[PDB]
Amino acid sequence: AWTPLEPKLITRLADTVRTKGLRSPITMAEVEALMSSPLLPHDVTNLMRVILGPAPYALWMDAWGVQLQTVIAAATRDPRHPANGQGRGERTNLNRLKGLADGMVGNPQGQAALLRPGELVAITASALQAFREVARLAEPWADIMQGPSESFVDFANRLIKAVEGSDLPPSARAPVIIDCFRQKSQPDIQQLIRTAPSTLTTPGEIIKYVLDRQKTA
Amino acid sequence: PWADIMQGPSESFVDFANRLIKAVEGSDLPPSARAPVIIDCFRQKSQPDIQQLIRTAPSTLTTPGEIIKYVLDRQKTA
Amino acid sequence: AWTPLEPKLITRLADTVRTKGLRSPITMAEVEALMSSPLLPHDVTNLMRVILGPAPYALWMDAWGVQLQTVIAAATRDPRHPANGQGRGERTNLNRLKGLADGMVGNPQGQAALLRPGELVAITASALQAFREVARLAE
Amino acid sequence: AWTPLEPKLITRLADTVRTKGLRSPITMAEVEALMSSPLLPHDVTNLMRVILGPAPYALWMDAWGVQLQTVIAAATRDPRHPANGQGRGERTNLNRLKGLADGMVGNPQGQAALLRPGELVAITASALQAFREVARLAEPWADIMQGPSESFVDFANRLIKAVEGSDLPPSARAPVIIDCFRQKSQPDIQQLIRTAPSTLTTPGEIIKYVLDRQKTA
Amino acid sequence: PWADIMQGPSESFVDFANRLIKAVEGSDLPPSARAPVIIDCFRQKSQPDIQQLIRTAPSTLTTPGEIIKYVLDRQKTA
Amino acid sequence: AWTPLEPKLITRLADTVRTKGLRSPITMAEVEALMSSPLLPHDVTNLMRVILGPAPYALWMDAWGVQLQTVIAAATRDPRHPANGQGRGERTNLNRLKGLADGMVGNPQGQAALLRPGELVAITASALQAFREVARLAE
Amino acid sequence: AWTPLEPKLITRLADTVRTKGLRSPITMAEVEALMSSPLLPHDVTNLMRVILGPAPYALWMDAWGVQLQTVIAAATRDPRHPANGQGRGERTNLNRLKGLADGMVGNPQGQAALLRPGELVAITASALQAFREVARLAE
Amino acid sequence: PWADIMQGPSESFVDFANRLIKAVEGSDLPPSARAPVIIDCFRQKSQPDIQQLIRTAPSTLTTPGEIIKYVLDRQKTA
Amino acid sequence: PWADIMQGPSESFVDFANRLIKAVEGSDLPPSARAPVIIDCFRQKSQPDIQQLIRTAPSTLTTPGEIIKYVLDRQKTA
Amino acid sequence: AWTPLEPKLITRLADTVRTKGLRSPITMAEVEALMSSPLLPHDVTNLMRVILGPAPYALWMDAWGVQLQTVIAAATRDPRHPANGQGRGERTNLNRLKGLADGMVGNPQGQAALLRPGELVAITASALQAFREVARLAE
Repeated sequence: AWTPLEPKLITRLADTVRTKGLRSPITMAEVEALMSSPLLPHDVTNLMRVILGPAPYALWMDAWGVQLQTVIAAATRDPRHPANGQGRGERTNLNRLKGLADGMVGNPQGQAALLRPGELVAITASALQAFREVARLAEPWADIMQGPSESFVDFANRLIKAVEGSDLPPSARAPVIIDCFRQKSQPDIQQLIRTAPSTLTTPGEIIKYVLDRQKTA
Repeated sequence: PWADIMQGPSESFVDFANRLIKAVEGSDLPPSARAPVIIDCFRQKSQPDIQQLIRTAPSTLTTPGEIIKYVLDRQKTA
Repeated sequence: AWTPLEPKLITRLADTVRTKGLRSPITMAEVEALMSSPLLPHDVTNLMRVILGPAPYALWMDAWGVQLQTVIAAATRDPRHPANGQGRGERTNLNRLKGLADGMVGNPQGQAALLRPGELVAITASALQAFREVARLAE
Repeated sequence: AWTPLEPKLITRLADTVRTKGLRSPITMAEVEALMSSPLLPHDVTNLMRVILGPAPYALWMDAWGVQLQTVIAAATRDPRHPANGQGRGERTNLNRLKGLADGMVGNPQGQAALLRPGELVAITASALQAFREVARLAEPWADIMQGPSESFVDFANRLIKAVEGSDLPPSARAPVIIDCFRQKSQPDIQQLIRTAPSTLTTPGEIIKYVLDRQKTA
Repeated sequence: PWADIMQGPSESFVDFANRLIKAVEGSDLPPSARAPVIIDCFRQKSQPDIQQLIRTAPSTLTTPGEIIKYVLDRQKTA
Repeated sequence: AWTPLEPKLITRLADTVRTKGLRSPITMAEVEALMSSPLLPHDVTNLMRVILGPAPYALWMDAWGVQLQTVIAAATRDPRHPANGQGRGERTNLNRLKGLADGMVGNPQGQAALLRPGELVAITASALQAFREVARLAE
Repeated sequence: AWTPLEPKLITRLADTVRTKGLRSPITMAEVEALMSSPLLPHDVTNLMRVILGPAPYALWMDAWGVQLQTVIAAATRDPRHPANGQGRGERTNLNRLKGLADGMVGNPQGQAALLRPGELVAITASALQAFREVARLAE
Repeated sequence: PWADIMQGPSESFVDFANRLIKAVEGSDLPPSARAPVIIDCFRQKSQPDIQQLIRTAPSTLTTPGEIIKYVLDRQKTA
Repeated sequence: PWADIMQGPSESFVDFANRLIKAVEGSDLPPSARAPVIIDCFRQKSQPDIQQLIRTAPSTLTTPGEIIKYVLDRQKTA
Repeated sequence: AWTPLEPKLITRLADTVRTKGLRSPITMAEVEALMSSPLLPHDVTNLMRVILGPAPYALWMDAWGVQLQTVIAAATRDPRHPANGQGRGERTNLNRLKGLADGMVGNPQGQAALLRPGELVAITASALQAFREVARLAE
């Protein structure tokens, strides 16, 4: 049986997106919260219709379609998908994922009837990744300098934000953050990091060391 | 009225796109005529800097979302 | 069955951390409040992702790992840990504590399935101590 | 039968290292040339003794030992090493790799007698990697800017050199080079790359595009 | 003479293109050598503002008509 | 059996490229000279690594890949390629042309073992055309 | 048998284009009038050479080529084109449409001999659409 | 003579290390006494900036190569 | 009174350390509270040059003797 | 039975340290003289408290602890230490060396009761080496 999401939660989430934006960590946390139970295509579609403006909604429809197509390629590449079945008669078409299949168009009850839980979780993960893409797209790390009057934790926050919310691969963020701590972060902290008797091999360790030995002023 | 919407000299592009898509979808057009109208309004409105930016697109943009993404990528930061 | 924490409480706690800071006694009391029931690694990880900024979150990940490693050393020093079992097949690896073990990565339901209550309370106490360390370090 | 390397080639390589340095691509090519046939520990040891100074030679001995230890760990992790055998009596100890085993100390003929070809190629690859490490160590990418009067190919050469000869993982060099082309490379070329009707997803493609559409001056 | 044609400081681009195409097609060149010559004369004549405008073309222009269209689109209105 | 090119000739060619440039007819003649015998992917790759700077080397890798792809399209368009065989089991993949196939990665001896002479001459002609393109592009 | 268009009509049409412009409805009506019978590539090419200036003629050649390419794509998408035949030996190449095929280059008589009526009407419609595009573009 | 080698005020550290290792290895010392002597000469020669740099080493350096690497990492670029 | 002891502008560091340790050990504090107090008084007294010298210690100093040794090593000779 | 050192000798040694310094060979000879019989931790501690100033005394406490720790590492590396015994129940902890063990804190009589002669000579040699280190460090 299908139960709709509360319009109160949806209104609060819409106002959160309206004030904080699409990319704030609080907004992504709220979306993850409302993305907890596996949603039917109807639910996610209406949710994005309400919380997103028209142009971000178009972008999100595009990105969701692309991610679902990648999922269906992986599904035809492995007959053991939690959305698939063992025989060929359970293969999942994009009409069934986007809610366009027979007995599902516009009807959430029938949708909830025919859909699999693996189908639901795959749709949900696809929608979350698409939301992340559109949020990163709607709104430069190598131009970030620590201002003469700025503290170090603010500079580290800004730099880690801009590096993690960028187009780098996940395996290239830590070395870039370290080498940006070393070359940015005006020459007092540069020399403080340079003359480190220990070898610092993690942004957290560098931050801890600098916070310990920083010039109180 | 959708056909009277222009991108202001100081207005950003996402605000203009929001306003235009709102006015086009909340109008008397058939559902199958909204995307072409939105595209052709992006091309003829949206003051001549973005007009030339869309004109000189090495790829063919056939969707309002794709046009918005392209313009947001290559827009003149100011 | 896993139940998420209210985003309203999380938003209020995030604004508390934003205005009062990390070290105020009211903030530590609020964290102790939201640290009442034993949380799964997913819950604590997302909570610290939301309430803490990027750099304090990195520091907190480091400190949480160190405290969990101390816990696992004490666990291999005593086979009667409430996270351990009697036989060697119940020994708890750090992949199971950090939520990285098999059947747990990204899935909170499976996490809640395989985890022990002693595991949960140890993870929770470790996260609280790590939060205290990072708060004392940030300012 | 052991044949020594020509002292003429060794003298030419030593003078190459003396004039060009340790890190020049011509020097690494020459080392790869003299590292073509599998060398015995005696050969590589004397070669590095002659071409390298005292302090780089100490560093190289350290690095060679570390790399050989990694090799021996991989060897005890796989009994099918081309240096190992099938039974336990053919397991290769570090005394046999460094030439310290019985019947090998100071004698290159006996060395060549008892050593395996897999042993020789493993020693050689280890020595090459150690040379690379020491060369990278003996002599910052995020501080590189394109000067007001500098051409773009010189800036690209300098940047790619500093990025590839750094501590980044191999899978993080291309995105960093691209994002440094975009944020460095003074605002004329910045706007030239920004207004690219096509999406450039490779440093070579960016270089080609900029060289085509650059302002001749 | 086609190789002596320059775009004057005050002359528009369509007049320069007309004059150049006229002088190139009404000359002693083979028919298969007119288009490359017209293109390379657009690129080297046509005073440095339009020279840089053609140089920084994100697309590759391989026809005099395409070059004329591009320049007419992105020209500095004055 | 694989024999490397002389580092003396390579050093002289590198200094020629350094003083005369990439596009001089003397430089192209010298490259044609050192491009006389069919080279293995290892040889051409190291040669271009040594004689070319970093950015021209990136451009040359791109151009070489494109030309090899054109060659492989012509090869799938004609089963009588001197690199191909008569049956389908001798069809030449780009991993075998770029030296990335199995038994070839980093090993020039195995490379010389498995490669065909038609493969070698096709790789060599492709590399020469790519060098010409990059030289025309750099200046 | 090929019959040329009257130079009197062509002179009147050229003066019409000279005074009224390319986009006036009277000019388009006159072009439709002189575009009544299916013309051979020679006829349309010379007509546009005479009535259009040099730069509009270049633009028109471009547009005509593009429209003919769209026509040939539709033709390879449907073997029942009035320019095509049933077998593969009657497929119409762009050299035959632009008048560049064998036995047609510069000779209008041979052109009229080998061309199909469907070919002629397709060429004519393509030229008319190209003229419309160039007229909309010039002013 | 190894015991008379000092790092000049303008000399770099790699040149000083080269000269010192040369003079120590080409001397009358036993082979088992060269490394400790090289280390203790790095510590007492090598003008007081590098002396303090080696003194305040959070790790214990027990090899001339390790000392050279540490000093090259944390040296005052000038 | 130990909590009123400051390092004078012209006073050396060993004299200040002697005076401070004397006043702290000859006071009413418990024996288990003297070392932390001496350390935290070294850190907050001992005028800002030595304060920054102790602050930027790559190693963690957990004893008055270790702090004294470190400061005596890296002190500004004047 | 514990017998204290003469305050006259201690006063003379303190004045020697005051006039000649810590590093003079006469001062080291005098210390070796008063370091002849194996002293209990109480004796050496009070002796260094009296003859050394506050800062040298702190340095000496540090150095003495480090040297005693090296001694205890050598002791756990060899069960035949003259301070150790044969069974594991005679292993000597640092609380017993520094005089901090049970029945020894502040009481020299009980100290002399429970301590071994090997313990005493090890403590004495450690204290002498620590004095040498501090003397070399102070000036």
